[PDB]
Amino acid sequence: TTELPGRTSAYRIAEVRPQVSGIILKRNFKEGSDIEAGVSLYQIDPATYQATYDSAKGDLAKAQAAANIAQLTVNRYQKLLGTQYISKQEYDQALADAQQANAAVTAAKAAVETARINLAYTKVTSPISGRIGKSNVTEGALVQNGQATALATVQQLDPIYVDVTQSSNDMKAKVSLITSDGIKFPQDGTLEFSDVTVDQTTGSITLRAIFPNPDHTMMPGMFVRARLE
Amino acid sequence: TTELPGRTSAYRIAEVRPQVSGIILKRNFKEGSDIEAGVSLYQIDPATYQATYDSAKGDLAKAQAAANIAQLTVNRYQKLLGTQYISKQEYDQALADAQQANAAVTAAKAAVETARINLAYTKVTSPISGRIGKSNVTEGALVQNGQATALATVQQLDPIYVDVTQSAKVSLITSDGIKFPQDGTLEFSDVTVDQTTGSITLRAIFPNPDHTMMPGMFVRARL
Repeated sequence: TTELPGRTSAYRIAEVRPQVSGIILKRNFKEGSDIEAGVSLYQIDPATYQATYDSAKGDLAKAQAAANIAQLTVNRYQKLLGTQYISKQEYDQALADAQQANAAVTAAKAAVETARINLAYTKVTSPISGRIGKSNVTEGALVQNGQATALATVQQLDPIYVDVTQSSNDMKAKVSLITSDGIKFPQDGTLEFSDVTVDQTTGSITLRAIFPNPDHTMMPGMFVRARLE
Repeated sequence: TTELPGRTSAYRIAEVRPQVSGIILKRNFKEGSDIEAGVSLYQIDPATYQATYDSAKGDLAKAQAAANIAQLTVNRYQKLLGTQYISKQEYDQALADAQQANAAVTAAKAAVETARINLAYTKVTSPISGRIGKSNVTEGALVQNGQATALATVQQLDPIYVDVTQSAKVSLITSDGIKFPQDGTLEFSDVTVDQTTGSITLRAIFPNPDHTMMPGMFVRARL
């Protein structure tokens, strides 16, 4: 039974950004809709990346063949050491070829994994579940890894925050809202943590309430009346 | 049941971009016309891209044939393994050579794919169906994979959004005062809250079968 001015704000915010460059093949969400973490939001055309993957896998296959063939000649030569039929320089040379082929195998495995992860990142996702806004990018757009502007922003809409203020002069714990000049939000909130924010110049106490928002009806950035029991 | 002003925006927009560099051989659309997704909008000169592909496929066949020879050798070794003492060495050699011939195949298939994928891109298309605007590029222009400016922009019209500003069946009044023949729907689902201001925004949706409605035109919605 004491009401204060309040602002709603998001519990979690994440920007949707590409980790790989290319062309946006498709947008998978409606703007302003509820989204789940890890779901494909945009598909970057994966054709060229799929290829780099198939290529790198083919360099691996050649390299493993080359390594296997050289490994077999090391074994042949090893069992002929000490006999009329081979020399230590010959074996040492076969050893060198093997090592050389093995290094190639090494580097090729690296190339495959690199190109595998680029392929996977062609489906662009959000780290959190929430309400996605407008898309800042049209379909068929050129996106670059590391570009300034985010493609979209998602805001976690369930547990919602409400920042509340009282003056120095003003001075289990229920909080509730009058949504917009009358009607009351049918959810009850509590204070999030045993902590405050105090203003330096003017003596002031800002509190934070946390409300469940399962019907996804509260939005952040809303001016709201808040009362505390 | 009164009035709340709105403006129409496109349901979908797509930029048309080349994913392969070369010369624009032909433009296949008239500017301002209605287009279908996946139809060739521009043809980039495919000559070199074709040559690579045909060439790559030639390699694959050769590689494939060599694998046939190596596989046949391994089969013989296998079949004689139930009857004769065969050197593990002569056998691991046959296997090792089959592995090698197969790897050349795996390599050659990817060269076909790489070439196939570029060739496909000589036909430039839009991912969505819609109204195409002016072309940003003339015929015979040099286009580059990854260039900044898009070749053209296409806007989906047939279902159109109407956005309205605030402080279920929905119907329209066009700029002239006449009413729109098919009416739309408003969802409490989709919203937007302009925090830079604290303003509300609802998105309405209307069929536009006759393409008469255009994006960016000032509208008068009813409820």
